Amino acid sequence: NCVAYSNNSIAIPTNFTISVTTEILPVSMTKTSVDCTMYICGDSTECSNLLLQYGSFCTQLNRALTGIAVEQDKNTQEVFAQVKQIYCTPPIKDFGGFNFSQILPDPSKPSKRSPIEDLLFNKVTLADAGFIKQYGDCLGDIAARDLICAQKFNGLTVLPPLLTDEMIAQYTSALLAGTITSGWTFGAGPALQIPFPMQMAYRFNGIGVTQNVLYENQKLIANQFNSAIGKIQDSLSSTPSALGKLQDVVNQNAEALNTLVKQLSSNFGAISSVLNDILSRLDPPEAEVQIDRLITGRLQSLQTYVTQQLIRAAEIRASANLAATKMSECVLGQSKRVDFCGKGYHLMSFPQSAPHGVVFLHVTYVPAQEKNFTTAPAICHDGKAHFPREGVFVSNGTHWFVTQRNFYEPQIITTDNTFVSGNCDVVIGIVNNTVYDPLQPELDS
Amino acid sequence: NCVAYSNNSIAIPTNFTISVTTEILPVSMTKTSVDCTMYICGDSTECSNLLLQYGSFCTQLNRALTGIAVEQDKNTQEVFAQVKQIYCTPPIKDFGGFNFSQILPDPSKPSKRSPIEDLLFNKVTLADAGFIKQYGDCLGDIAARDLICAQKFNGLTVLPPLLTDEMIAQYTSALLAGTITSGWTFGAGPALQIPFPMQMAYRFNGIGVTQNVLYENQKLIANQFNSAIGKIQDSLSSTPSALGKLQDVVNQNAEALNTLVKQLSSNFGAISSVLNDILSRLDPPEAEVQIDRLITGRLQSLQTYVTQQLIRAAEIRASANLAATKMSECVLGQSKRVDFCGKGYHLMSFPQSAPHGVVFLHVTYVPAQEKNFTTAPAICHDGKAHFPREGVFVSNGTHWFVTQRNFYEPQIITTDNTFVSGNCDVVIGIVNNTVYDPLQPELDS
Amino acid sequence: NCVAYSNNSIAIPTNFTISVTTEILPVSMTKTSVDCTMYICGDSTECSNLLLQYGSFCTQLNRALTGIAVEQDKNTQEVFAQVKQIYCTPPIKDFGGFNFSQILPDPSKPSKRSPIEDLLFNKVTLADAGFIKQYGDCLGDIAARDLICAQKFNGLTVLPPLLTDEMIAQYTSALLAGTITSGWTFGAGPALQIPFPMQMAYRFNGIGVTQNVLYENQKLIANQFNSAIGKIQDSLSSTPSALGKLQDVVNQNAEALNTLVKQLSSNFGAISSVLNDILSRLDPPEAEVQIDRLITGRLQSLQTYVTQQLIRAAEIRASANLAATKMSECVLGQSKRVDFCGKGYHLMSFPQSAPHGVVFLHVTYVPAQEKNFTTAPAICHDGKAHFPREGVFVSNGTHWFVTQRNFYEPQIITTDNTFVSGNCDVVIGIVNNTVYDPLQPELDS
Amino acid sequence: EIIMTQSPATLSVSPGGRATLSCRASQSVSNNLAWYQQKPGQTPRLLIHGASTRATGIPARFSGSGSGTEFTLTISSLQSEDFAVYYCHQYHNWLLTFGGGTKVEIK
Amino acid sequence: EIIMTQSPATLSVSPGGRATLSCRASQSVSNNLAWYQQKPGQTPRLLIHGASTRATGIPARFSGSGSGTEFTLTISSLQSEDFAVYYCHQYHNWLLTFGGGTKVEIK
Amino acid sequence: EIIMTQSPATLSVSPGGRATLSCRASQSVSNNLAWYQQKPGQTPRLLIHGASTRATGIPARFSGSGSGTEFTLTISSLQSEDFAVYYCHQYHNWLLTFGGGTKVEIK
Amino acid sequence: QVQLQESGPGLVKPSQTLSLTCTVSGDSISNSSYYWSWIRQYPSRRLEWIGYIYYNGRTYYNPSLNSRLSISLDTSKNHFSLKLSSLTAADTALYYCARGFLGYCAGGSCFLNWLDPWGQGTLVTVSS
Amino acid sequence: QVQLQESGPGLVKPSQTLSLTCTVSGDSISNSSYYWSWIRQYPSRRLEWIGYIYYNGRTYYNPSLNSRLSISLDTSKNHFSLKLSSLTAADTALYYCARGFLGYCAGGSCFLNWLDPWGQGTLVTVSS
Amino acid sequence: QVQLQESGPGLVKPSQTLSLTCTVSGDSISNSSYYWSWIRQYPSRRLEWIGYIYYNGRTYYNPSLNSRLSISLDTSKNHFSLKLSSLTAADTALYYCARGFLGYCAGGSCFLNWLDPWGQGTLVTVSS
Repeated sequence: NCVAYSNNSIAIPTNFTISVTTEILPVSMTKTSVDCTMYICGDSTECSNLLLQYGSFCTQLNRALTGIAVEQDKNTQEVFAQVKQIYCTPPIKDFGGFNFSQILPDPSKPSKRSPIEDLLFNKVTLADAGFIKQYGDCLGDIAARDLICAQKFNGLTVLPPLLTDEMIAQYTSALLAGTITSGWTFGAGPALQIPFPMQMAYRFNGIGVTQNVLYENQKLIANQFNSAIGKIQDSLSSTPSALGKLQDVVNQNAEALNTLVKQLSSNFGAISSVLNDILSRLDPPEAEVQIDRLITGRLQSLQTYVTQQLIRAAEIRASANLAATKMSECVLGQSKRVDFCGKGYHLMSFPQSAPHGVVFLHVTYVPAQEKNFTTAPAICHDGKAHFPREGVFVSNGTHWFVTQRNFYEPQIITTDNTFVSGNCDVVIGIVNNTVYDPLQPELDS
Repeated sequence: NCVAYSNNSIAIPTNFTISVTTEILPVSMTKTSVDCTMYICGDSTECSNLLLQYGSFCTQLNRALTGIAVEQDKNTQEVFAQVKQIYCTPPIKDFGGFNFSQILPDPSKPSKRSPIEDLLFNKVTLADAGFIKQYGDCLGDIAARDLICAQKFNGLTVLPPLLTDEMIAQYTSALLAGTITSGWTFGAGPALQIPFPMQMAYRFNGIGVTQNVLYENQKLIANQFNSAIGKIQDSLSSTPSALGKLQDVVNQNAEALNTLVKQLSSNFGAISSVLNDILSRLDPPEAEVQIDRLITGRLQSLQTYVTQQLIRAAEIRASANLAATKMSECVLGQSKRVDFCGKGYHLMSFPQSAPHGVVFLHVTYVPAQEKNFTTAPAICHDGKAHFPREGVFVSNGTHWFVTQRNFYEPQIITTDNTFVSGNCDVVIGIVNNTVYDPLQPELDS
Repeated sequence: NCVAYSNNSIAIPTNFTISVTTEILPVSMTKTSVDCTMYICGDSTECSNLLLQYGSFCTQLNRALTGIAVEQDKNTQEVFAQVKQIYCTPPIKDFGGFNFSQILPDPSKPSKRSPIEDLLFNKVTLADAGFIKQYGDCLGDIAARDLICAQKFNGLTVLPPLLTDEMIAQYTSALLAGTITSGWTFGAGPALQIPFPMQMAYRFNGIGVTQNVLYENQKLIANQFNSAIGKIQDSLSSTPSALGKLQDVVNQNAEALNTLVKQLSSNFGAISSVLNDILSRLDPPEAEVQIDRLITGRLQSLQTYVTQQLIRAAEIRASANLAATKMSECVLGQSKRVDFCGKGYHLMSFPQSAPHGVVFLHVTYVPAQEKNFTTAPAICHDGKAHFPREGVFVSNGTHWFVTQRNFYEPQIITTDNTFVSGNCDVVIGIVNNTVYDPLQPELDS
Repeated sequence: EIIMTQSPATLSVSPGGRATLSCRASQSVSNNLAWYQQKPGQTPRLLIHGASTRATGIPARFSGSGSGTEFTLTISSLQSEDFAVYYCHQYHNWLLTFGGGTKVEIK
Repeated sequence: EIIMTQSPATLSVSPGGRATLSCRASQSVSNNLAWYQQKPGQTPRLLIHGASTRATGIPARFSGSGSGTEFTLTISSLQSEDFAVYYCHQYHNWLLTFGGGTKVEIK
Repeated sequence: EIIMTQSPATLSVSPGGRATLSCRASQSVSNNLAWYQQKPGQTPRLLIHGASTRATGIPARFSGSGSGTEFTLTISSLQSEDFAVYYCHQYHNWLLTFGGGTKVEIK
Repeated sequence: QVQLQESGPGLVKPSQTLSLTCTVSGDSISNSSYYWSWIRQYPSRRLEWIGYIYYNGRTYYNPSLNSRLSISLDTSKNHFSLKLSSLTAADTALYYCARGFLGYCAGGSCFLNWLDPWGQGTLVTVSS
Repeated sequence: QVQLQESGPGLVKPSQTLSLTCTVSGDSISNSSYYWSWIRQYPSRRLEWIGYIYYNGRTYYNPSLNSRLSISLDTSKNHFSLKLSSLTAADTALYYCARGFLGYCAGGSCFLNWLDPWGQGTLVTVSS
Repeated sequence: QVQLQESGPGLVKPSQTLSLTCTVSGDSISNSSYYWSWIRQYPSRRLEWIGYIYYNGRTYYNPSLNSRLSISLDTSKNHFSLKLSSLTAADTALYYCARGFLGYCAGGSCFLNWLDPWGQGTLVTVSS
């Protein structure tokens, strides 16, 4: 199905569809940390003294995991904490047909979480009986239990994030309110209010479609906008593979910890995999040799886990830097970058909070219902050559019109919408036609 | 050679050159994998049983290499699989003087590979007698040989990519056909056809040069375009250092494997570097100790290789993300980012397939033949101040003109191309001149 | 403090502030290298022979550190070496009120280093008595001392960069001179000179504010510009936490080396941490076993350091790629990306050299002093609907005006600044008003 | 050392009855226990090894139970020849130690 | 164990002729072979070590060859004193073993 | 071996005076020195161990000093019973060695 | 199966050296699966472990009599021996030699298994 | 060079213990480069390896006679000894003591090199 | 504290074997903190170290007499012994047995500390 090319026909779209495309990016990962000594030497002084001969290996590993855990707070701050003031949407939804109830918070819900973030939090689930959950039981929501709770799980510990899921949802609500009430202006300055139909009209004028297109099709565009967001909920529910990037992060971290703990069951060439038996069954001199084999194996296991987390944390940081760029350029502005903020011409985007991630709903303009018209580069009228100021010359078969590129709005060829340069003998493909002059009928009286 | 600065002279280019600049980015690397047990323990059950005491080290390493190998298919898909439909160029090249035969596929060639990709594939060569090539001999293009062929090369194996070089070339042909036949429109919607001179005219109007500039210099611009692409072939042939980024990837991977295999010759503190001698020459009890020294050394060698590949794979992934962004923004659109899609003002780009990489040919507009004219910020005519709508006021020595910024097209200063704001006593540097009024000659009759 | 939303009121800023925001990005790190054999085996042949049994571990580590050190020269070249010709600013500062003396080089200083880079170099200090400084003493600025000086510091060596701080400062001076004397044009072509007020006027016209705004407020804008740069010096001096990203790089590298050297004091399960005692106190056969324990521990320490540097070097490379993108798009052009080149609408940026980093001073336009006006999407005059060509219809209470979006400049609603499409019965929110026609008063004579 | 205490120093059981013998360790000996039978003037015969794995050729009436610290040997059908001294023994630690022995008298 | 078989149990060679002796291993002994000469009633004298490295003071007429499994000792000029029993011997494995010996008779 | 040289082979000190004894090593013995006193016909008595750590029960008048190669034993108040042979001894290397001994005569 | 037979002087003077020998038939003392131990029984039914020797010659002794005791094995004759010095009247007991099973071994150390069988036992009296 | 000289009883009753001694002159048995071995030769020209001992005292024996044999060395007198018990009529042979060269050693194990030289050889007869 | 007492033949013929025994009381020779050494003193006041044995039986000898010497310990009787063969007239000296302290130990090797105390010393004369 190739596109037929000819040197004098142009296909111009006579219609459009507004569409919404969902984008999901990870932002952070669970702030887990692992104590070197409690992992290698479980409540054991003989193992601790032998480990001291290895120098800074424990303290180096603790610094590495602590650094990763602090990067996670930075990632979340860089993405969501962009909004400086907590703006709020008006209680009345007289936006001119545009229904944002699917993305705005619900007062009826127990949490100020929108009906799309409700599906997002109910669809991203961590592993069943995973240490991330199991740690929540011995901790009992009491900070004082951390030392005892960490002792049970071989030194593994999970740290609470500096921004809770409730605070992160609050920031997206401010981002959403600012966008609907002030357009671009809350990202660059004070929040200059503007009616939403006029705001949307300037999104149209940005992609190169005149603003009168919106005001004359305002009801149809609002219906297209509402139906597109309505399809998002069904698309997310009926497809549980849409949150694969967020689950991938959670699964990779869970599989790392599970393997790290199971390494404690390996003998590593010693006489037994349990330190208590080596110390209670064997001669006191004969124990150091067996413990060294365990220490070497367990220290190498921890080093492997730490390096993997370092590489993976860098990968998530790259995704978090991208989410912050998409927040500024897709949500707080209108991007001219073609596939950055969705496919089609970018109109606007809406951030939605997700577990350790963000979801962007990119509203874009897609041309539809193309028709082919004969075209010419210029017009000969009085020996002079006339070029369109904006748009293209098209012919419906007998008459010539000038129309905008991205929508079929034909207009009479006039001195107002054309400019003159050169003469007829230079331009290749020039055509003879009349050019209307608004002053002549006034002088015709 | 400093630029002489004065507060009332502006240099305006009276000419241009169209130029083409080549950009090369790696996208993937050879999908190699290494079996832990076959590398460490060659067909040896005693070594395998001793290795089992180390736990998950083998299976962790296999997951890491398998993950890297799967990222390579993702990289190639993200870059090339952007085109949704396989469009095709017309058989006739009546594009108005523009000769794309150097970048379009050749029916005369045995493969649908363009004459620039012919030079690209014939110039990127992998190592001589390298394992990547040597593996191709024992495999004999038979998938069933993989287990035996991998046994010969110490567990090393190379996996075939999901997109062949032929399929990747087919996607670039669709990208090229869509660009030449529909401009921006195939990237954002349905492929709206447009004549190439008119398409190129809107690339000009994008960088800020009026479209009549192209139609009046269409023959000269087509010659500049053709000559620039012609120079690309000579530049690539006469300079074999232009494909250094792609060779760098291939050389780094080859050097990694060579070092990994030569590690098998090291003793690692054991009695011998060959497992057969340890088992056949030594007492059966006395063999486990020597094998453990070999296992520790060889396991550490594999861990070193795997970590390096993990870091390097991340580096190639960053380059692949950049190539996908350049595909969308340079090829499917026109970038306003200054040095992103080549130096100069970006007109358009053409993707060319390359081994594990992509080559972009960035067509850009470069101002040339500057001339300096006296300039003023405004014009005093009737006590009012006149400012240019578009362009700058310039003086050739006695008369004042208004001309566009990036090309010297002088026009009579008129109410049509100027707007009025304020009066003469406020603006610093304002000059007295006449402003033509098109209505007066009509009333002069 | 929510924004009050109504469907027929628009807030338009009646004023502006020019502001300057400082951005700091690391670009490189100190080119340190570590010899494997001199670190592990200090002038010891018995240790060297035992280390040879481990194969390529030393040469692999040396390649890794050498590769990192070469990336640092590439990083600095990619950022600063963008300017092709060393342009220079005129001796006279008749830029129309704009005072660049804070960012231009000082002939009075002993080095061609600007008064802001003076504060930058005097505020980023490396560790006290750190090996980076200590190496400078035994080297005595003599290249021949490198082998002896490296022997003292356990094989550690620091390599001089290919671009000195003086040459890097020279490149930023060329970038600054080109920007002030030619605007965008030196980045895309030959340096087309342009008066700075006219250049700044086109920065205004880029963000969507008419150029007459600048020429009528040129003195006020120059004062705002000068005061903003003046505040930068006080902000940097009074806040020593502004250079935290550059210190972070220096502190992380210093802490890595310090830990690497202190690892030599660890026993690693041997009889002593000093190789001389093992060889001079113990039986010659009984020494190899103790040296192997030291070799294993010290080799593992070096491997840990090398992997960390590899990961960290990748992190700095990402920051260097961002600094090169910001150089091209913020300094050599005007970005349409909203938060890329500072907050607000980007006007221009100035690069300042910093130790292993770059500082960008982003000049941006910030709307101020908003006022709310009644607005309408269209005007009914003769049954036809009139839409603004550029700007918005506003009402001061009794009369309707058309004004630009980002500045309150009211104008009489006229056929010149409005276009006609459709009729009055379609557009929702349309208002009845008069539309002035410039031709009627001429016919009124 | 792990001191092993056998609770009944002497035990009088009617023929055909049930005899229960207990052994207590000072610290966890895990499953590393054994029970030895010493008929008067003869060598000790291994009855049970591990915690409860009966040795080959031992009647199924001998049953051992326990783990960690408390262990119990039970004789299900006291024949006339089961009159002996029964020792528990731990081989968990090096420096293996024996209990005090229970003399199972028969009425 | 690596059983070592010497093919000709006896070998009759005219004086001044050529004698060829073969030794076969059960499995690869690599280059780890030696050839010993035992004159009647005397101690064995090392002729060849390694596969083929002639020992110091051994006439150049004695030449050994082979690797892995098949090995061959050759005497290039049979003097009157070369009448002896020649043993191959492998030191590849621990538990070193000797061949059956070839008695080189002289006609 | 580390040859240990004691500089004064004989030393004549007035009673109540000061005696200075020197010991020189061939190579660095670090702090690993000891000084032994041997009264005529009796067992050597350890005076100093380490470089200078005086042994328990040794009068404070005995003082040892040095490190590396040069070492010095000094007797601060020569009583009548300090007449003996004093040996330095190094235990730095395996194969411990002794000096030649200084006979401290008393006038 | 294996059989163990003790031999030694039944009456030894105090402050003399006791020498006991346990000849092993049906097995080699160099078999890697065994350790060979000495246990003495008092008239109060109390069993005391004296010490054992591994097949490779590694000896472990009871600290209660560590300074008086040595155990050795002789591969030529397949027997292991006991030498107990500084004899007192408290050493009068019934000395058994027994075969123990070695458990899991790794890195030059072994866990123990049970003793089976015991030798016939020799009675040693320490008196003038 | 080195010289090896065997010594022992030429006639030993069956079920008695054979004791052979090989005194070494010109070298020390503690030299790290050697291992010292025993080989017996039968009238059928068959050579059988009995066992060898390393300079440090590590012994390896032929499994055909592992349970009957022990080899030891004495650094005071520079000789290594053989003790063969449970003698039968099949042990009548010509016993040689030989010096072997040790090969490459690492981690507490060594490869072997050739035997050179052999001792004069002592003839042992096992009969009543 | 510990006491060391030498014992041996005061007059030994040349080319005979010298046997000295040092019985240790107050300590066990198997105590991990000690090594037990032999030192001979000549009439010229020259002290020569002969050799020492660790508590676990590891022996180190002076290379000047390495091929003639052996040192062993017996845990039953708490004494260590010296055997010096190939006696000449130059071996006439005063032989001391001394207790040394072991220093830091790791990986199967130990640093030495000082000798304290010395035995009474036995005088050995090598003459016909």
